[PDB]
Amino acid sequence: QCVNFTNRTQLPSAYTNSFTRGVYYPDKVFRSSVLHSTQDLFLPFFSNVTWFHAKRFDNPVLPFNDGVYFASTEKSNIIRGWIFGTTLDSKTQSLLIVNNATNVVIKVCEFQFCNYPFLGVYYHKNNKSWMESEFRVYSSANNCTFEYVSQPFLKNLSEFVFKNIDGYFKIYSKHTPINLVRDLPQGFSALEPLVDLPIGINITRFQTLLALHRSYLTPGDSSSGWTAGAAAYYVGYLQPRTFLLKYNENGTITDAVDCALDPLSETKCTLKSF
Amino acid sequence: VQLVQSGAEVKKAGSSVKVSCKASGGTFSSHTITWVRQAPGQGLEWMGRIIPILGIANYAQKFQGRVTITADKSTSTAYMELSSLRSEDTAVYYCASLQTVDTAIEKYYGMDVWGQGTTVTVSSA
Amino acid sequence: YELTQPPSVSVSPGQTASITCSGDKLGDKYACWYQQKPGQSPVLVIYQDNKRPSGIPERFSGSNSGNTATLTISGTQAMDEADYYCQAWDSSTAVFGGGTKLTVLG
Ligand SMILES: *[C@@H]1O[C@H](CO)[C@@H](O)[C@H](O)[C@H]1NC(C)=O
Ligand SMILES: *[C@@H]1O[C@H](CO)[C@@H](O)[C@H](O)[C@H]1NC(C)=O
Ligand SMILES: *[C@@H]1O[C@H](CO)[C@@H](O)[C@H](O)[C@H]1NC(C)=O
Ligand SMILES: *[C@@H]1O[C@H](CO)[C@@H](O)[C@H](O)[C@H]1NC(C)=O
Ligand SMILES: *[C@@H]1O[C@H](CO)[C@@H](O)[C@H](O)[C@H]1NC(C)=O
Ligand SMILES: *[C@@H]1O[C@H](CO)[C@@H](O)[C@H](O)[C@H]1NC(C)=O
Repeated sequence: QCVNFTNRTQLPSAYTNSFTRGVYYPDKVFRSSVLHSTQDLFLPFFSNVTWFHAKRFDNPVLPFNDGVYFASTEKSNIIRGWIFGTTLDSKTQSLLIVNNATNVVIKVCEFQFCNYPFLGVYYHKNNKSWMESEFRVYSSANNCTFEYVSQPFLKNLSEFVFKNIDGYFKIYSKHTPINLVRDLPQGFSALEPLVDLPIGINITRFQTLLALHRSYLTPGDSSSGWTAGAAAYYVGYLQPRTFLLKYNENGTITDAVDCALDPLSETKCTLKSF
Repeated sequence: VQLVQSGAEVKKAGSSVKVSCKASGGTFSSHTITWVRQAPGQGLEWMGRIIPILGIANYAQKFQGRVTITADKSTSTAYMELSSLRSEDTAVYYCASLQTVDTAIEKYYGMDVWGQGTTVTVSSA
Repeated sequence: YELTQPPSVSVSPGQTASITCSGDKLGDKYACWYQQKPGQSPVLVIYQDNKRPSGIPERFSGSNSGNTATLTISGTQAMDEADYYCQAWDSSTAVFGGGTKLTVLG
């Protein structure tokens, strides 16, 4: 269960440019060759997105605010899921999203979460498809009210948008091939709606679930021999913005205008043109 | 993690023996307490296991219906009760611990911490 | 499930000691190796067929191929005279070998 790590190094965090990332489909309505103006929780264009890149690195609990844009460019699959909640203990409800090779598990329960929640990842006889997961996320899970099992959604940039509005937890996602190591790619890629969860819970904080390998063992000490948890991900925060989204012939959002970015975007959203 | 057991002792044949294993303070949060016995002149032999943080006890087929492995989170003590003692039960009873609570992960670990062993012998008189 | 193990292996001090452990398809299973001095608790010296716990000296090594798991000691010195137990996990039950009494000649 809970492994208490000590002398945790803080994750270094730089500030990258958002460019035009994080646009999602705001509804499930097919629109063809139009410009649709919508007011919603969007990541603003060219915003400061904080980049957490990387012994023992701290896995920080970050604020949720009005919704989280979460991107990752990883090949080791160190990020396995996220926890969401307010106290992140048994006094309040909490949301847990865990992926594996076959399924995603989404549970709203009363979790007494560990201070450093993770998954122990083990390969049986060095077989890369025989991967077993040990839950070191919570010490207890009581009065559990929601559970949902589906297909997993975890070179390739993976982007997610998490919103908690009207009693619904909405997740949007996109996976695109990129050729950058430093920062987020330019261009446009709209995030398709992944899941709407009727859970009706209060979310103010969130934390990334890591995957650690037991590299070596020390008898008597359960905090030794795990990997450092060197994970790199981008976190941005959604704000209430008006966006002018261009839907092409086949119904795909190809470009957007953030109406409050500069006077030219204000003019574009007033004229309803690009 | 340190496992401390009860004292070496003698019991009646057909009596009830109650062997304790006092762990450290934070041990039962994330450990599995196995019980392994060693007869004098023979090798080790697995008797059972307990996961106290989620409260299950699994037993060997030879000891099933005879032993009952319990735990106490407040005193942090894993107990092993063995009833109907015969002459073949005189053994050193070790409590061992694994750094896992999921029993499918137990193949990736060994019993790294062991108790000092309780020598349980039986006698009619 | 049963694990077969030789009863005794005797080596010279400073030579390489090999202790085998046969089993039915043991190469598909993880085998731990435990060391027990006379009058002491067992000490885990090999887990996951080849990995040492920290604090175990580097001369202990392990392998597991086919039907046999082998514990090898390179440069056997005076503190290796013990009993060595091969342990496997079958159907989420630990099973132990008979144990080899490794002695050091004098
Ligand atoms: C936000 O971005 C600007 C550059 O656009 C940078 O100067 C500033 O330091 C960033 N904010 C923080 C808190 O680093
Ligand atoms: C949501 O959580 C915050 C932080 O614990 C708390 O201050 C607030 O009152 C909560 N809101 C509701 C409606 O419970
Ligand atoms: C993934 O998690 C689900 C939980 O619903 C489980 O049924 C499945 O066996 C897991 N897959 C692996 C490979 O562990
Ligand atoms: C890896 O595990 C899968 C079962 O998940 C099995 O089908 C496959 O044969 C294994 N690979 C090897 C090389 O044994
Ligand atoms: C939550 O669980 C605890 C123990 O599991 C129980 O005592 C309590 O009554 C439960 N609360 C609700 C609202 O079900
Ligand atoms: C839309 O679909 C048509 C036919 O499926 C295809 O030829 C075209 O490339 C697609 N994309 C755009 C932007 O029109």
